[PDB]
This record gives sequence, structure tokens and C-alpha cells, in this order.
Amino acid sequence: QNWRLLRDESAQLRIADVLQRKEQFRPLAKRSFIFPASPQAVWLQVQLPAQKVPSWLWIFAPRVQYLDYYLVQDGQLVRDQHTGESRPFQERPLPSRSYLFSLPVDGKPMTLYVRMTSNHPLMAWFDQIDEAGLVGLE
Repeated sequence: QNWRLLRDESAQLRIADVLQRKEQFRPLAKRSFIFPASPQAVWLQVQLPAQKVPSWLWIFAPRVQYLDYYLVQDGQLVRDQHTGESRPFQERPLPSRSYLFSLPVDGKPMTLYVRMTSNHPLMAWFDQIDEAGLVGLE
């Protein structure tokens, strides 16, 4: 129940606003979603324990225009990345243009937040992967 979702139909919520609304996140029945095209912002919240081996959050979000990634550890914002198809000029390694975010092995648990918007149907698949998952990616 640590993979949770919040639909922000206002599209106005920022990271600070979302952190005030943690109780509004509800558990996902699968690590993916699809919604008809709308101006909503979909937020993902993933709570993870301290990690022992290299791992990544993988996201395949075709046609997502704005994707914002935030990592929180010990109540503080430790990572803050703005990407998506409407943020060009960033070179990504994978042919699929999937997104990878490295999850630190630093003795502390974490919470990740991802904001996604599109003018197209809003869809993504996502999961935590280790090195073994990484080397088979395309």
C-alpha cells in the first residue's frame, strides 16, 4: 500500500501543497494508470524503506508533457527534477525515452513524488528496479 496516487483536477498543487495533503493519497491497485485526456495533474507518492543495493524508479510515460520528480528524506527535499516531452534538450539513454531516477543507498527511508500532466490521455507504467532490471531495459 506504499504506492499511492492523488488526482489534482485543479492542476494548481505544488510540491509544498502536496506535502500538506498526504492523507489525500490513496493506494494503487497496480503500478500504472490511464486517464482520458484532461488538464488534471496526476501525483504519485511512493514510500520506500532504506535501500541496500542500487535501484531506480523507472517510469514509462509516453506523451507525458510535464513530469516533475521530487525525493524527500528526513522531511527535506533532496532531489527536484523537471522533465517531460515539453522539456527538450535533455539527453536520455533509453530508446523508449523511459525515465530513470536513482534511489540513494544512504541508510535512510524516502518518499518520492511525481507530478504528471499531458494534453493527451494521461498514462504511465512505473516500478522500482535493481541492476538486474536495469540491464534488460530498452
